[PDB]
Amino acid sequence: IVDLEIQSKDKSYAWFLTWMAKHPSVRTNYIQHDNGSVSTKFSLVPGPGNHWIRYKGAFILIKRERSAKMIDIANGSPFETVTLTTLYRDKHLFDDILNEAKDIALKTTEGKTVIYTSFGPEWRKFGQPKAKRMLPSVILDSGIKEGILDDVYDFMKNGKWYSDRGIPYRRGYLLYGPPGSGKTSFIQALAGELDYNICILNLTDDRLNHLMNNMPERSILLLEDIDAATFSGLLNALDGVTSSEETITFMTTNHPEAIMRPGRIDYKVFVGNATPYQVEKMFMKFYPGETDICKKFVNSVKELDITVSTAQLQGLFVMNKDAPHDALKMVSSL
Amino acid sequence: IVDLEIQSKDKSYAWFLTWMAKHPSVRTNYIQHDNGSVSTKFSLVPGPGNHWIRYKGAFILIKRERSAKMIDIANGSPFETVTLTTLYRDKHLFDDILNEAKDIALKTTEGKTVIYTSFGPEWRKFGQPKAKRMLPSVILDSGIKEGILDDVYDFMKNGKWYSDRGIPYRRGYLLYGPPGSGKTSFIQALAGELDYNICILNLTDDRLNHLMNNMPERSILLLEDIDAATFSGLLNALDGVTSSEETITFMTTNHPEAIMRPGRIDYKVFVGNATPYQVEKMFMKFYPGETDICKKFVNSVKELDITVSTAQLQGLFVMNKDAPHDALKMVSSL
Repeated sequence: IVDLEIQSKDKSYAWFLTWMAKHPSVRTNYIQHDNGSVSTKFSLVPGPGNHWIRYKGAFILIKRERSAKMIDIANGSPFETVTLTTLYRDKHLFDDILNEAKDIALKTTEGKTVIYTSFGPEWRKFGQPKAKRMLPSVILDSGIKEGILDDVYDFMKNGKWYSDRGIPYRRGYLLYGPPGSGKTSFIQALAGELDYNICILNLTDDRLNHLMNNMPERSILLLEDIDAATFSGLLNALDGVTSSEETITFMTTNHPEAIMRPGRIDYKVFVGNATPYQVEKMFMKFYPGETDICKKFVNSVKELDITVSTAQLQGLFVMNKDAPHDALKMVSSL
Repeated sequence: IVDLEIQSKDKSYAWFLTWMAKHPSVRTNYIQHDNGSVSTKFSLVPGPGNHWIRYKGAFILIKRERSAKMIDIANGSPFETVTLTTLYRDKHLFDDILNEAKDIALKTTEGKTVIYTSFGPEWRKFGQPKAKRMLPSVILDSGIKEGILDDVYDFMKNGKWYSDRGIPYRRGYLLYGPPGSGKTSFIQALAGELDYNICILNLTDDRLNHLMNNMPERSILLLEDIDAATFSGLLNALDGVTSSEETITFMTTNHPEAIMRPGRIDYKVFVGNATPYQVEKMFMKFYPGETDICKKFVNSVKELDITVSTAQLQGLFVMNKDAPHDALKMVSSL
């Protein structure tokens, strides 16, 4: 016989039980009332006893066991273990099977960009997981959406070039413009693209360096409102940021008035007020189709426009949802 | 044979023992004296030994077991387990049975809107469970009770519309009016309608954001007395409130004198002093029937009325309970 031990600590433990449940174990009853309110309750049923399965003509024997003495502290439950056991020659099938199961599990599970935050000189989770912001969803000027999504895509591929030269492998960015132009939305959409986690930090200088040094894995630092500052300490800690991998640090400011040297900020781009392209693309995002109205909106917004910003468009477009005709006369007056 | 393990940790453990007690286990003696005072005492009787039952001609065998070594910390008792065991072919009946039992349990158990509150930068329970406030019980102006119970009912159904556009899935409300108009009563009745929990918070700005971010599941935030304020920090934290689901934030003020932009407050309605419809509906709520007196009250309250409010009506209606004739002359003078 052969063995394959998957212990209850591994992340591929719940995945495998989910797979074997659906093979032709948690059981969760879930009642939705007349309201959207939900009454749901889950119960497990993985017997300390062995079962059988037939995957591709194998007759795999599976046991699941609990320890009568040991207690896990990660989940507060005794230590469990699933043991597959089959024909000896085809033990190598097990990995294949689990890989398939893992893939079918990972296809459904879509991530969510956790946001860490500062809690003194230590990063704590904050704001139980958000949802992916879906880069097509953010609409900014014509060329800026691609001028950055390819600089980063090169910076994620130039490890050898930066390593062999002996310079640190990091990069900064400076999104600057008027308040309400869609900077933060774009940063979150980009982090969702690379499924990293935004360790947000808004502006003490001595612990700022500790915060810079101690970032979780697969993160994208964000520095809000850099025009509010300790400056020498800021430059010192910003130059002394290191990692085993990329260290991206976006920076947003409402008015950016030495810092522009490489190693520090080196890609500066100006996201500003709305353009006749941005308004058209937002109008087509809200109202699929209906091309005729778009122009009838644009030539209307060509007049009485001073600080027309995309937050204003979002507000004046959500209040007249599923009704462009109301928007035609409402937004034109604001 | 088959098995079905329900362990003592699951919420469907007490439910099942309650069901099997009433099948044709806690035993609680309960003595009410001549006073309303109560002497009550409960004792359990679930033997570590197996029993039998006949549900629909099945002869189900049930064991209940205690662990001689392990101690649960949630209830301070050893770890218990109920094991049903019957004919092998009809193992699938067990789930059906438990579902029926759960439903018959949930029909009787009526919830109670727990109120969380602020304890520094962390939400603690407060005020051991209240009772449902029963929306018909709160009486406000003619159209305002439905103009909000349908906006929310749409906002609970527009997840895809708000998600696909890439905007956060939250919404604010601004109930404004004179003190004593019945705002808080309506908010509690509405939360009881959606069986959520009011994480009440009355007005420090840095921890307000932490409080906003960390809300329990299935909650409805409430911000009392917003006309008392850090303002820029208020707007900043209010725009940076996120969740995995809806984030409703009602706001009450006694005198509401930039905030009205969508994403922030977007549904404003004015609940004010008493109307000749409100007084009639309160009078009919207190005194079922007796239509003749209603008009004889209304034309009486048409005179000498300045700041007639529903709290005043509640006070002057409860002091003459089961006696409208006393109210006719008492309330008319206040």
